[PDB]
Amino acid sequence: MTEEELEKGVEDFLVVHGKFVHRLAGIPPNAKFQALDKYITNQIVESDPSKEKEIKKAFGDAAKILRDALARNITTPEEAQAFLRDLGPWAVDLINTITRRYVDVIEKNPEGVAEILGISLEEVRELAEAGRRAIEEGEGASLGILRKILELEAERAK
Repeated sequence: MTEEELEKGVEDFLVVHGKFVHRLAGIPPNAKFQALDKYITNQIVESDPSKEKEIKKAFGDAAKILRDALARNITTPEEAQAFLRDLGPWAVDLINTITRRYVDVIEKNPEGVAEILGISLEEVRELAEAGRRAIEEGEGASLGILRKILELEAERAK
């Protein structure tokens, strides 16, 4: 696949990934998570220049997976995980890899997340911590990150 085709897959990922995570959280779309989602996805792509086409291809694959799940009655992480196991272990491992990278990006560049989200470095630490817990619970890092963003956003209206 060309660079243009790989880029359109990453663009498709950002659209369906934001819609699907917000569905699992049960809230209307959040502007701050969308900017974080785009920031993190690009950092994952640029993380390894040697595997750039591979990581881009993985995001295009996840876009087709999440697009299928969006058209089906899947509203909880438990239903999402059972949907991935029916696709096969390849889809479970692909989503997990993406999920583990998501937290890594946060921890490796805490200031960039603090600038994008307009929060403190300690609140970024809470964001990565909340992403580690959600992986342990088997509900994805981005869902636990979104839930913590809503809390920080609600707290910071003080």
